[PDB]
Amino acid sequence: SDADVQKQIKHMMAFIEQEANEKAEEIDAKAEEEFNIEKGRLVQTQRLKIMEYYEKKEKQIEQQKKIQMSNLMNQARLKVLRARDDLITDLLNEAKQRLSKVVKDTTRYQVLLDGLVLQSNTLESRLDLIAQQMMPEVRGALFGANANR
Amino acid sequence: ALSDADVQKQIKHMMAFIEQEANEKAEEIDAKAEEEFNIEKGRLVQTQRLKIMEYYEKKEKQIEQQKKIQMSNLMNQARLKVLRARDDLITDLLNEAKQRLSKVVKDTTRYQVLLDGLSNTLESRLDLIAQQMMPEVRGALFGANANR
Amino acid sequence: LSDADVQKQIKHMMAFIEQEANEKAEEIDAKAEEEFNIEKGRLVQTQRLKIMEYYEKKEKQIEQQKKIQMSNLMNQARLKVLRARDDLITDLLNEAKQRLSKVIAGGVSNTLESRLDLIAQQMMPEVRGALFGANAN
Amino acid sequence: EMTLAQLFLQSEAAYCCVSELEELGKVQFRDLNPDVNVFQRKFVNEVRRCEEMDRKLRFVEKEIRKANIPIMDTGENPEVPFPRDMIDLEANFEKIENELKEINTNQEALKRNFLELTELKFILRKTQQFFDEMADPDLLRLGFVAGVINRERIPTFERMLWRVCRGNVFLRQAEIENPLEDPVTGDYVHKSVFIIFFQGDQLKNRVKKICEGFRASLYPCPETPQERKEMASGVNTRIDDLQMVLNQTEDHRQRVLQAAAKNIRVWFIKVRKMKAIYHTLNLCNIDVTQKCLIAEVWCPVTDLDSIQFALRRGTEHSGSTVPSILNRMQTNQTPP
Amino acid sequence: IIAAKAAEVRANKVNWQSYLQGQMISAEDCEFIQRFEMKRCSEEKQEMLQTEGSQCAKTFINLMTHISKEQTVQYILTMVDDMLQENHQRVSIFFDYAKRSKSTAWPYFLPMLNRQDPFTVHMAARIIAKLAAWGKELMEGSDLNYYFNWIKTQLSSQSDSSQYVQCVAGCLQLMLRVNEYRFAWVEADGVNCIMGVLSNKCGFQLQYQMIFSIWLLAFSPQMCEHLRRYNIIPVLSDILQESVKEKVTRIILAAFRNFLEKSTERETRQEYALAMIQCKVLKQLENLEQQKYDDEDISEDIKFLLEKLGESVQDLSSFDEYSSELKSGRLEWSPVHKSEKFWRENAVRLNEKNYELLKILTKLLEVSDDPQVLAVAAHDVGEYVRHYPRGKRVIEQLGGKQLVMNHMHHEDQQVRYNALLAVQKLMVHN
Amino acid sequence: TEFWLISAPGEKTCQQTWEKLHAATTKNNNLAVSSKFNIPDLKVGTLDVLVGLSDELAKLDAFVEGVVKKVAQYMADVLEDSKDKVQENLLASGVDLVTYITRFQWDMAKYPIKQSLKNISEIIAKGVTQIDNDLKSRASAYNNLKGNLQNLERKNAGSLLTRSLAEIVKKDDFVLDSEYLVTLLVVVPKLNHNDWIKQYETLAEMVVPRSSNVLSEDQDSYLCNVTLFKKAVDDFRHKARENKFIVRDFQYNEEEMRADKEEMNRLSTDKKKQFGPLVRWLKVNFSEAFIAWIHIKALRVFVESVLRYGLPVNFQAMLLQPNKKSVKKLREVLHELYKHLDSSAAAIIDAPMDIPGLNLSQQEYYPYVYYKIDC
Amino acid sequence: SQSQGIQQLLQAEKRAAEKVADARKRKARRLKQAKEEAQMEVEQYRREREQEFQSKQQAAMGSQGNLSAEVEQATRRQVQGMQSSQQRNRERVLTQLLGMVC
Amino acid sequence: SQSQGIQQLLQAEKRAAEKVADARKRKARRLKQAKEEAQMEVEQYRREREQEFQSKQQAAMGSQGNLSAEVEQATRRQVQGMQSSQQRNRERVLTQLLGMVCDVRP
Amino acid sequence: QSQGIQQLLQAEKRAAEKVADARKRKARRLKQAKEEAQMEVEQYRREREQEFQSKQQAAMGSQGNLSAEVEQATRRQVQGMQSSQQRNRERVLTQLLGMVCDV
Repeated sequence: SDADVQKQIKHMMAFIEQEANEKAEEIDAKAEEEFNIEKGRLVQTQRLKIMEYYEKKEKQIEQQKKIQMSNLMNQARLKVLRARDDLITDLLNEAKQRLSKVVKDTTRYQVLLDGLVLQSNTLESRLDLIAQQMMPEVRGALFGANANR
Repeated sequence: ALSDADVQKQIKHMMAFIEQEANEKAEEIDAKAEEEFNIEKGRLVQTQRLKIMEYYEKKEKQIEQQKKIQMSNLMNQARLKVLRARDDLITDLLNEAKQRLSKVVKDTTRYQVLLDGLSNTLESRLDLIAQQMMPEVRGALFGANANR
Repeated sequence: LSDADVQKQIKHMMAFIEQEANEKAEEIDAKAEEEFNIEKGRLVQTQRLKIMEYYEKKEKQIEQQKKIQMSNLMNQARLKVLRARDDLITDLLNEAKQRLSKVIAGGVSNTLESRLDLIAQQMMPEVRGALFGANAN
Repeated sequence: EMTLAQLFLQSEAAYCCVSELEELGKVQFRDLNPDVNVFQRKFVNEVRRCEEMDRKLRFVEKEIRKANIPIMDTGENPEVPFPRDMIDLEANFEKIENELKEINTNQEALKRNFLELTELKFILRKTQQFFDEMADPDLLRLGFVAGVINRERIPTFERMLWRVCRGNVFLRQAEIENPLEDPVTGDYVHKSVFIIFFQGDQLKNRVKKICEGFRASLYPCPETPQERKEMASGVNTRIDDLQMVLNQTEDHRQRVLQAAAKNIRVWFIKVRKMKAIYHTLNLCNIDVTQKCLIAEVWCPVTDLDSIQFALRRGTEHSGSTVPSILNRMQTNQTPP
Repeated sequence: IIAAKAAEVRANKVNWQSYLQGQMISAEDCEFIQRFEMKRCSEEKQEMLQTEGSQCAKTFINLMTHISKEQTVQYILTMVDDMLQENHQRVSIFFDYAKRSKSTAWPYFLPMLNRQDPFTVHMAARIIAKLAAWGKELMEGSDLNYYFNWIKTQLSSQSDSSQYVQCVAGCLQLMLRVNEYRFAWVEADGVNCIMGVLSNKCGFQLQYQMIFSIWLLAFSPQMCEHLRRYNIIPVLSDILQESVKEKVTRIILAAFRNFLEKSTERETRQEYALAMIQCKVLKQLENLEQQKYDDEDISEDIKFLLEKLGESVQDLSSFDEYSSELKSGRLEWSPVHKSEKFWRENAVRLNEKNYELLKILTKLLEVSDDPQVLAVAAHDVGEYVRHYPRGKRVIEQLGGKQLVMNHMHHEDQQVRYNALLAVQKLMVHN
Repeated sequence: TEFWLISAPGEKTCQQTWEKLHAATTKNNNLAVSSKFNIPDLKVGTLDVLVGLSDELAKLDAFVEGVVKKVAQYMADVLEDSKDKVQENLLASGVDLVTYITRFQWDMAKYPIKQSLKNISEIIAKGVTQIDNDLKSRASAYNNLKGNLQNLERKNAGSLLTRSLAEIVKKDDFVLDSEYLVTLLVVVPKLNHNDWIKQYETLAEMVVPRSSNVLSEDQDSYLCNVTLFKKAVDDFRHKARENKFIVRDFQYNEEEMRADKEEMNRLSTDKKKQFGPLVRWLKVNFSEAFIAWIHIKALRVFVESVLRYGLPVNFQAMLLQPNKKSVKKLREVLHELYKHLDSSAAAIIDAPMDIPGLNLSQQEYYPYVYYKIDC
Repeated sequence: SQSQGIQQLLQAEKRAAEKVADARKRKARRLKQAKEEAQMEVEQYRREREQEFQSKQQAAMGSQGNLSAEVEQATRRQVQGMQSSQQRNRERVLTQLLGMVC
Repeated sequence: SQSQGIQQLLQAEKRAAEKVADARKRKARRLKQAKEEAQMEVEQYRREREQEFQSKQQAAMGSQGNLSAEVEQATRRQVQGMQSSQQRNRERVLTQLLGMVCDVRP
Repeated sequence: QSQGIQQLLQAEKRAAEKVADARKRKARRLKQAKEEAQMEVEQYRREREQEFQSKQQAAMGSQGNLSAEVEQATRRQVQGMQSSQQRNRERVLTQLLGMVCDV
């Protein structure tokens, strides 16, 4: 009867609406899940890439600092060596001037020349020859011995 | 009438018709046999004709090759003969040259001059000079080669 | 039934047992004959074989020992006679040196000693042939 | 006064000659090869095909009776042509059978499709009628089916629906005036077109199986009024097309059957005589003894000449130069 | 009537001394004729021929030409025919006579064919034919052409006329048996004359002889290729269906075997096979195979003809044939249009070229006005629907449903039936 | 007992329908004892899955009925010694099963209400399946032990040849060092024992007269051992056939006799130790299976009651215990009173079969949800 | 006689069977003649081609003389041309050559 | 009447379709919001580490400057010490070298 | 009874003991016979060894006889060598010295 029609209408209405609401609630819950997992995925990936980038640049910076330090110390070492060499060469030129002085003394230069002749015997050569052989003794005498030897 | 004479005549007609049928079968089969014989004979004769033709065309090809080689050889002998005629020409020329040099060698003044200049026997000079001048001698005796 | 007659079947069974025991005893005696002879013969064959092999090895070692001593005796005979021959040859050359001095010995390296040695070392085959006869072979 | 006789007759003319006899009817043949059973004899092949031809005619004749068409009666009695007119008759009857069978099958299938499509048309029209409270929108959870039921099953069917898929399915029904013919059961019965609405898959299966059990028919239905109009127009055109084709094929059947009834009796007489003649030549001697057929016969004496005369006709009709020959013979066997 | 004439001539002996009395013949000819007539034994006849080989034909020719009486001519012709029949080799002697006369033997008898007595002319023709067939002389030249023309005239005569035509046909069979005379008769219009003689529906004997003539002429491949212009196959098949004598069927079947085996090219073979099939020889051959015969010749011929015809039908059924025909508008009920295997196995190929075949069919069904073409197109469309339901929508897509429905009420009943079948096939299922 | 659970769709409230069903029904006449069911508000789902369940809880009620009755059968068998008051030994709780059911309350601990209906069903299903397998296995093993005992008894039954003599034979009569002598026992019928004294002393041709002796003597037959030589075995048996005796081979299985006695003692002790365990297991498992069954009854009630009455829910179901032969009157009264709560425009009268398809109606349809408990 | 007539027909059929059998035997035997007689034709072919070949070989000798005469005339023309060309230019080549050698 | 129920049914179906479409829109919107929030957090971390990188660079520059100054001072001290040592032995070594040269010993 | 059973138990004990003693005496007899055969073989072998040693010693002297003969053969060959030399010594020396002086 008309009551029957209304009753069936109400029943199907209620159940279709409740099916809709149940779907809506399930969608909302899965949506919160998707919200969480999407934050997780995107943050994880982008953070990983950013960490990689920053860490790589930091490693490059540390390598640059190491190389810069190595160069600085090497230049310090070579500079002290060049100072030492300049000192020793100054000694040699002092010796050369001394020779040029003594040659003026005829009394001494006569004997010295007799000797050389009796022995490229230019003083500019003999001084070089003796000094290159004496280098160890001059090093030891000017700059103190080496303890580690 | 259906008398024994009529029956005999009708059976005789039957005999004649069966004879005709047999005769026609024999004629047909005989013609088929003849055509089969002809085609088989033609097939076999063709197969043998193949071999005969191959053999005798090989022989004729050898004869043609001999003809060609003979003609080529004859042309070659023509060419070599004309070349030999030219070469004999050149040698006659050189011989005239040596004879002329001999005739000069008597002229005392020229002989003295040439000796003053001069294995330097005039013959040696002539062979040496000729073996180098040959290109000009050819150019001047038989015209240049238009293809050059 | 009675004990006397039943003793009959009892004794028949006991005779069955005693006959089985006699069969076993005859088996033991057959062992002591056949297997005992087989074992003694195996032992005898083994002992005799080993002992005779050892005897033959000893005998062959004795015969080889005698063969070696005889071979060395023959060879030393041969080399002794060769030395005897060579000693004769040396005596001949020494006599030649003794006679040459009659004719260092002398000379001028052409000393008579050097010459004589050099000639004799070439004559040898001829000296051998002349003195000890040509080799028939 | 009866007498045996025997005929020598060339095979080529033999058929025609025995035919002339059959028309004459004053001759009684006898088996001359009883040694081999009838079902094995020489001409059996022919007789077999003859029988088959006869069957064909019977079948067509039967359809002739099934329809209202009458069967003529001329009175002519032509003779089967001795030459191989059998091939021509075989082709003719093969056509007059194959056409009739194809027409019958296509008529059946097309009637079925026409009825199904008419049901679909009525369903569409009534569903359109139901979707006419107020269709304000022009155009998915709800599942929807529709079909047709036999009237007076609405009470039981409605009860079953409300009892299985308890209180969760909606059904609307509408009588179909001008009752229709059943798709398969083939009877003019009243029908009601019904639309059922249901929630989800499980109830869909419930109602589908219920209707199938109630020997109903569903067919698809539109989902949108545009689809409804589209498919309604398509079905309305296809129904008329089917009506035209059905009328034309039925006219075709009527015409070929009329043509058949014009000559079915003469066809029967031809093929029957031809069967009888070949069955008779079975009774005569065969090439196992001679290329000329041998016949043995009872005849009354006085008709002999006539028989010979009849034989002559056969020769002339057969065109064989050789004549057939009739010979008497003194005999012992009993005359009939 | 030929045999009866021969028997009457043999019985009716006429004295040859009357001609000698009139000085119309040479005495030697009369003496030789008398000796031969008295010498009937095989040994006696052979000895007389060997001793008087040249004299025999000379005397016969002299008596036949000089004597106006038909009795002597008939007797001489009968004697010569008897000599040839007892031993066909005797021909050589006559040739020797022509060799002795330094002339062809045809001229001595060619005018004889114009003699009054039909029996005499036919006997002379038979003698000439046998002499040609068994000899080394290939008849040629104006005499050969005139002889062929005389045979043609005798054939045009077409029953005593039928009986004489039988002798003419026997001579024709004897001549055609040779290879060269085959081309000789082919070059002449004899093929047309023979086909016409068949058209007259001659007697059984004439029918057999003519069929044999065709069977012989079919042997040489060139003749088989050349004769196609006369389209014998239809007339021969009509005779085969009409007539029943075992001789006619055997000869015609052998003729078909020769035509289908001796053809020069596969193209001619396909042409002959199509001519047979469209003439419905396949069904007749099948029925004949159903029947039983005696000789292995007929059975083997039937089997071979059936095999070749079936292979040709299969070749015609190839979808390439259908596509070529559709491209050429050859919708004339070819074997493919009804081949059940063809449709069942290649209806899908109709989709080829982006519905090109279906478009062609639709265009033909829309424009074609020739009843045969329209009906063929409709039956093809129905076959396409029947053998592949998937195309139904495609047909409806092309509108072919509308065209077929329209053609259903077409003016030509032949088109109407095919259209009805196609429509019923199309509307079989939704 | 028979209990009928009736849906009673509320009628807008618990009072309006439950009161009329119980108090008014009792006041008009004590036709049946009324009680409230008090179903919990489970989590109703979609109508598709709800119908799927109204089929699953059609199947499972029968399956669990079968399992519980199988448990009842096992308790009737294994407890066959004291099967008196079998029902009381089965009660899940309370004093008796009837009391348990009338006071039934859903146990959330057994199954979680907050779960979904399919899951709540699976929870009962798994447990019941395990119960079924356990009843198949453990009861079968106890039956196997009882059958071993029965086979031992059967060995104790029958004649001496059919039975195993074992302890029956006297070991004192056995011949020690029985190398060439033995003892053969072939003696049965007492009808042929009229001269047994001489036969035993002379059964064979070398039989001992002293050692041979009788061990047992039945009313119809006698059993004894007689000494003979090693070779007199078969002949002795032959002689035994001569005196109409039966084969009584023993093979002096004294050690086997001791072993068999020990095995019988161990089997009896194992039965005593295991019946208590299996009986306890059945007593405890019956409570659980019955609880799961009543839970499935409740689930079926709720599923069918929602389906029949659209959401929201109202299922103050009444449990009625029918009186003596009051079924017809009570059912008619319920139908009359339920003509309104449910549609009277359908069903009720009759219906044809609809067997083809996924499901066909299996029970009678009534103008309410109706279910049975058949304790 | 009916038995006599039937026997007559059967004897005639036997005669026809003999006739067809004789024709078949002729065919079968003449197949071997087909195999054998081909020797005559192949021999005639061989002899014909041999005759033609030998005739060609014997007659081919002629062209040699004509070819020789033609080419010899050609070389004679060439040599006369070379000889004339030399005789024209000879003197100046000689005078140059001597001038250079001296 | 017979159609009124159908009207109600279709209207209810549309209500359900709308109420599920709304939830779908909410899901899509919240997914986009999640994407945005993740990106904003990524930006926060990126700028945090940029700041840290800048601090590290500043510290490295300062350390390098300090180290350069220290090592330069060390080298200057070394050179000064070398000069002071040499000034003490200049005359002795010089005399030794000059003497070795002047004494020839042919 | 018990006495009757014991009368046969004694018989069985004796039936076993006879075979036991048979086996024991068989072992003893095998040992004794093997010892006696071994002693016989060993005495025979020792006698053979003594005979072999004596025979080998005697054959040692026998071959020493051939050793002395080989010595005598050496002596004969040496004497032959000396005589053959003596025969031709003079002529060999004369020729050798003569061709030495021939320079």
